Amino acid sequence: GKPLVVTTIGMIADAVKNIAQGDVHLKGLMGPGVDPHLYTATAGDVEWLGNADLILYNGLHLETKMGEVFSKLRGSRLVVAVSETIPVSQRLSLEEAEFDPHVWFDVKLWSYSVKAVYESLCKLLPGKTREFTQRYQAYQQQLDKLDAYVRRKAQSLPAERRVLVTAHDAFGYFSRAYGFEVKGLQGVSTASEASAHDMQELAAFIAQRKLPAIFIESSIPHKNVEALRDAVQARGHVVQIGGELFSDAMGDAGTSEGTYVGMVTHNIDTIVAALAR
Repeated sequence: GKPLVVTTIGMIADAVKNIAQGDVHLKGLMGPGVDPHLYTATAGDVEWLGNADLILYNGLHLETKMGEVFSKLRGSRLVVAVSETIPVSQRLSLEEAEFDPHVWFDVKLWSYSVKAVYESLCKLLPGKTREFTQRYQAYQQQLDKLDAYVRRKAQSLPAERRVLVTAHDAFGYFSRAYGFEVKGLQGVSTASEASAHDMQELAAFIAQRKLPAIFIESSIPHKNVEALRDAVQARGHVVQIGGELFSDAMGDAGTSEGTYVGMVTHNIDTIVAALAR
């Protein structure tokens, strides 16, 4: 029977689906509304993993709480942190201590991680190199159009309006790639809430710059941004939750949002939409 590939964040699973297609049995460990940061492999999870022939994960310390489980299952099977194949050079850092793991927001730099997925699948199923290659190229072409679109789209938004404030610091590369003044109620990690002082500042910041909209996120308790929204309100500005954005998690399987391409299309759409005019 076909080999078991097991991935964490849906983004990888998407790359797998497009490349391996039905040539593998795929299990997306982290689904919609799932925060990889504070995610733990449940009983079933660590088991699916236990039988996986190929394990795929971000790297760049995204899935913070999986190191033990991985470093452990590594060596016994194929374990690959797809994104750590990004020339460190291109990975944004945080206080030089951290490495922004949200690289799937720079479509052009995500081609690396997708490349990793593709090449892992080939390593897993050598005989499937031809079909995993051509499909791959295709899927990349989709990425390319996607990166293009997100830039075009971003361009549709006057530089000043490109100030995006979201649930957590998960769009650094998005900012660096398509030019957006980004800010997040939570840091690059949700393993630390936002200090009252922090929300306060952000609230006024949004009220000072008068942001037409701030955004929620599928993987982080909305209760936090809506609170910022009120703090902004209590500051003389009614900011709209310009839409729910996909940070670390994708939409539901079977939906256009449930794919990298669509997930990101939803993002830029929702954002610029909620930010222009």
